[PDB]
Amino acid sequence: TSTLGRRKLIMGLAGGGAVLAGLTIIAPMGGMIKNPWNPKEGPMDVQGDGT
Amino acid sequence: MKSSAKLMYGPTVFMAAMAVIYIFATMHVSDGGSVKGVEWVGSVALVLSAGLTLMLGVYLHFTEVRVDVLPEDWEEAEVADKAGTLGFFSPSSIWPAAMSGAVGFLAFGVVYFHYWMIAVGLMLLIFTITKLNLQYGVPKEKH
Amino acid sequence: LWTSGWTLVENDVKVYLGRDTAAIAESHTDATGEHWSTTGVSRLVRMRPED
Amino acid sequence: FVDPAWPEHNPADGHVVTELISKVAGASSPWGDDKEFPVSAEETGYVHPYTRIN
Amino acid sequence: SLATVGNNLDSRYTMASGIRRQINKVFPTHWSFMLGEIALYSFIVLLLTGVYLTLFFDPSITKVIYDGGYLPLNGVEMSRAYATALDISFEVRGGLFIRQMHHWAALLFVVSMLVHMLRIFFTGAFRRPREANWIIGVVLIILGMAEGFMGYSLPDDLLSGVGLRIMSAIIVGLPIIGTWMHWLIFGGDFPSDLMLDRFYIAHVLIIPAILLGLIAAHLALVWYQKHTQFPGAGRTENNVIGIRIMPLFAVKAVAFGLIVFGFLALLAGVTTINAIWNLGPYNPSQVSAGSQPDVYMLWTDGAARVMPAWELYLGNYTIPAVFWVAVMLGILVVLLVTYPFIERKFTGDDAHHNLLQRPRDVPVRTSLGVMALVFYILLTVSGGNDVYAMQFHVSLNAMTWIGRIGLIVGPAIAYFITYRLCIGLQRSDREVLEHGIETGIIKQMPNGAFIEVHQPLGPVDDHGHPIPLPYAGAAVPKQMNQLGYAEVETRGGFFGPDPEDIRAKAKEIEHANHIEEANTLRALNEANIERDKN
Ligand SMILES: CCCCCCCCCCCCCCCC(=O)O[C@H](COC(=O)CCCCCCC[C@@H](C)CCCCCCCCC)COP(=O)(O)O[C@H]1[C@H](O)[C@H](O)[C@@H](O)[C@@H](O)[C@@H]1O
Ligand code: HEM
Ligand code: HEM
Ligand SMILES: CCCCCCCCCCCCCC(=O)O[C@H](COC(=O)CCCCCCCCCCC)COP(=O)(O)O
Ligand SMILES: CCCCCCCCCCCCC
Ligand SMILES: CCCCCCCCCCCCC
Ligand SMILES: CCCCCCCCCCCCC
Ligand SMILES: CCCCCCCCCCCCC
Repeated sequence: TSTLGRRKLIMGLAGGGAVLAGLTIIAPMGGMIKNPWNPKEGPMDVQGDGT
Repeated sequence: MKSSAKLMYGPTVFMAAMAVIYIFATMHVSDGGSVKGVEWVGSVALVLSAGLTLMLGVYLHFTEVRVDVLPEDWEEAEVADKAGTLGFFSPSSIWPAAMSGAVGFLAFGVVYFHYWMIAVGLMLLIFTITKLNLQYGVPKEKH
Repeated sequence: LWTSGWTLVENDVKVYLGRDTAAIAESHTDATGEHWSTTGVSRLVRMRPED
Repeated sequence: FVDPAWPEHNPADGHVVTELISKVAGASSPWGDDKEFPVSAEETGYVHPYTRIN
Repeated sequence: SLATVGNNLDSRYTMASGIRRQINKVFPTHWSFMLGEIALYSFIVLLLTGVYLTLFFDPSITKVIYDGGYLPLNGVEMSRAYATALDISFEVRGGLFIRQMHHWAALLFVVSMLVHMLRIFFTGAFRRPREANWIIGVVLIILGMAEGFMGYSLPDDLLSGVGLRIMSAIIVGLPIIGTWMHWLIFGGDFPSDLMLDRFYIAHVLIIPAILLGLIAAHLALVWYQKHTQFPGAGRTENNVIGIRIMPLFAVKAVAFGLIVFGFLALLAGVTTINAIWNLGPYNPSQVSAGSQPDVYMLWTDGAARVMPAWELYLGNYTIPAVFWVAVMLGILVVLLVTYPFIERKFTGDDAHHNLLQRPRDVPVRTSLGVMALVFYILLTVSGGNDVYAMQFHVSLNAMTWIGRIGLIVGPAIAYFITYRLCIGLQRSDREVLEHGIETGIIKQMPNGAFIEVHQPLGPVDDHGHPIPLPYAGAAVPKQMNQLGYAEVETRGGFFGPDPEDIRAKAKEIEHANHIEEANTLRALNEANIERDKN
């Protein structure tokens, strides 16, 4: 009765939209991502370069 | 309004004549109790003051040409001649009070010179004016 | 709640009136990375009755 | 195209509304000037809601 | 593939009748029956943005020299808490966005509950049998306020630190055991070690757990009473008229759910909140002019401002002036919690009410509510009366006196006006039932009498003059557009006129539709009558 099965475009775009929303929500988790091969800021100290 | 459109010509022509006297008498007469030169406030605002009366007079004149003899404009008219409908008058509304409150908010906004207050007051006024006009148009609640 | 730092006056300590100069730690980078020294820096300084 | 709600008038020696003239002395009714009121309570579709408390 | 997943999920949980019951629950549709969802969605955002926020935050008071993203404040000695909170906004990618989302969500949460409580109060949804819900909810709002308070005190900046100084000195100045209690909470003199630790462990665990538990209990208890609704056509006190859980309610809940989520995501970016980099580390000597706690905590601070210097000296002991503030706030809480009991003592009516009541029909309660709202608002304004005084060019002493006097005459005027307006609304409601809708058709009769056309909502006797319909507890129409006498009768797009062929049928179909709807609604009414006479 929802008549959603007939609307291929609506449900297709809705899937994409929902996926993009989900990815938008979880995106700030990329603040945790750090490059292991980027030396820490400042000159090399007695503990090395951080790598 | 047969006579209403006509009586405005009186003030119109009067003020038009005074405005032209004013300009010529102020720029060419040295009195000793003032200086010589056209005055740019009593001239513009008296030329354009005649403009208002002319505008209203002409509009009412064009309007009154294409109106029939109304019972209110007829000298010997029976009370039963206007028997009918006098159009639509709003019985009640809360929106005049609201939009007065909105102009008050914008007023204090400008007084204190707070940008947020001016902005809010401006859009608080648009809303209330909109609701005033759409009062009798609000559709039956669709479920 | 009876005591503050001024109670040191009672037990024969000489406390001055220390004005806050809001001094911060100083960066000193040399051959072994960067370090904040905060030595030789005094944030409280003595004050005179003409100051 | 002419709106359904537009009053049924002869388009000959008569105009219902122009720039400056009209047929009423006042504002035209927003529910059709040719609408006859009042009507029967049935047409309004108002259902008086019987309620009992407690 | 789908027929078989259900088959082997039902064969082992016998859940066919249990699930069918849940998906067939009917919920009343009213815009004011959604305000509770806003609190729920904001709470979900808080606990989700909060968990992300704890991966970068160190709640330690240990002093360090700052070297980080914020190039100012480099070399400045601060706590470990302040340095990490300053790092989650200048060194974490999208950390300021999440921090601001968190704070905005906190604000919305408290306002999502306050407005909800107002809806519950005004409509009378706290009556029998719904008093556990009222008590649970009241505890929810107090704990929400407490949670918010200990949340913005975590960064340990200069602004929040003064709040803690105020709070500690409120506790310490309590009769008899305010000294021992203060030392038991902070673990010593203020500030102390294990002071940002006890607060951090009670803001991310103790309060959340308590709140979640109360919320879950609250919702389950609501689902058991299957809501309440306004009086209307066909709806009695032993039924619910609305929409089923699926497919209509569940989708609407999600739609509104993400709407709130998306709105909080907008403010988190476009609007600054709690700019802690401008405030500096906490120092007991430094203070600022605008030291207001937060909007939900303003009323407590406003109470402290308008309380006169009324100290009681008792020889070797003293009662501070702020003690009376505590007493007053305690009374306000007690009055709020035990409202259903006080309302039913003075009304003498406890009769298992399932039908709501419009605020206009309960003038005493409505007026008490507006009286209390003015009290709360005046306390809130007095709480930030130093920013009011400067920005609006008013004497600060005058503001204090306005707060002091206004707490007595403000509530009184609010009650009077509100009561009169409630009765006024009642009167306007009776004119329509007695005479009909005032149409704007001022006809002139042949004699010259100007008469307004009245549209009866009921049967007339002989010559107009409608038989007066009795009040029914529902909203009476007041305009002729509320009966669809202004409905646009031209189907099509903005430019598209739409073929008449398809335009005739659609108007006919909608006409038959609302006829059938009205018929079914009035049949429901009739059923109730002949059911209530047995
Ligand atoms: C559940 C479905 C999961 C689907 C995943 C899709 C989710 C979309 C959002 C993902 C988060 C954002 C993606 C990229 C975000 C980004 O741009 O980060 C850079 C990027 O990485 C690189 O370059 C190399 C490429 C690495 C790929 C990155 C994409 C992440 C995907 C592949 C991993 C998730 C999939 C796993 C499933 C998860 C389930 C859990 C098991 C790091 O360069 P960097 O230079 O270290 O920058 C530092 C500052 O970030 C930092 O603040 C610091 O302050 C700076 O110092 C600086 O170092
Ligand atoms: C944590 C914040 C709160 C949340 C998330 C919440 C959630 C809800 C929800 C989802 C409902 C279902 C009906 C509706 O939406 O109106 C509801 C109903 C209710 N809530 Fe709340 N609520 C909260 C706070 C409060 C407060 C503070 C009170 C009372 C002081 C309260 C008392 C009630 C009552 C009486 C109902 C029943 C309404 C009815 O059944 O007609 N709630 N709540
Ligand atoms: C229960 C509802 C909650 C409310 C009302 C609330 C309120 C707040 C507020 C107002 C702040 C200050 C944020 C700022 O500085 O801008 C804050 C900070 C914080 N909250 Fe919450 N919070 C809640 C729940 C949670 C939960 C469940 C967690 C953890 C699981 C959490 C973890 C944090 C953390 C880590 C901070 C860090 C301080 C900061 O980075 O500013 N909160 N909270
Ligand atoms: C509900 C109770 C709230 C408690 C407040 C207590 C009362 C004290 C209020 C002090 C007001 C200070 C005003 C002021 O100084 O103005 C300004 C300072 O604060 C503000 O900007 C007020 C922001 C308030 C939100 C307005 C947002 C407008 C966008 C609307 C889009 C939907 C100074 O003027 P300015 O910003 O330069 O234009
Ligand atoms: C009615 C008194 C008017 C004041 C004197 C009028 C002066 C006439 C100006 C004529 C100037 C000729 C250019
Ligand atoms: C050098 C004398 C020129 C005088 C011109 C007078 C004009 C005044 C009316 C202007 C109307 C503008 C709308
Ligand atoms: C034709 C027999 C197989 C289909 C019967 C329905 C399977 C059980 C559905 C239970 C639904 C619970 C979610
Ligand atoms: C907390 C006590 C409530 C008492 C409310 C009385 C309000 C008095 C207003 C004056 C009413 C004049 C008729």
